[PDB]
Amino acid sequence: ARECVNCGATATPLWRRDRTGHYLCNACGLYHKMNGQNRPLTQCTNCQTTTTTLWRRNASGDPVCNACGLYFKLHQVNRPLTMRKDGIQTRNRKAS
DNA sequence: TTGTCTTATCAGATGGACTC
DNA sequence: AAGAGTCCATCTGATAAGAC
Ligand SMILES: [Zn+2]
Ligand SMILES: [Zn+2]
Ligand SMILES: [Zn+2]
Ligand SMILES: [Zn+2]
Ligand SMILES: [Zn+2]
Ligand SMILES: [Zn+2]
Repeated sequence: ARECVNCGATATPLWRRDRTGHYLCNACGLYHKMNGQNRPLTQCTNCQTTTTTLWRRNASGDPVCNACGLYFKLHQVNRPLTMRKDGIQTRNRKAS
């Protein structure tokens, strides 16, 4: 399971990375990027989903999932119901 | 195999809750 | 009581995986 190399936290609203590529929680990531030293120690309007790694907002200011949000940004039309994928997907993102 | 397309997952911006 | 400095969830934007 993904662990922050600084504090050891396994839960966080947004995983970030250091220069070498290793993982930091949101709090450790912002601190080290800001300061340059280690840190001391709801559903979608469109598709009605309740599971997403990143919530976004539509023009009116309502919450939409990552997929629905990024889709409208690229189509100027809401994400159709017939595109909704089952379960969760993950990707091996490389560093650099 | 090639390119297109969707959208995970990274990074930066913002703003409210906090401390000095 | 008013301001600047600090913290960090939550937002927007960039990059790019990986299925089609
Ligand atoms: Zn951490
Ligand atoms: Zn490292
Ligand atoms: Zn959605
Ligand atoms: Zn399309
Ligand atoms: Zn600010
Ligand atoms: Zn690829």
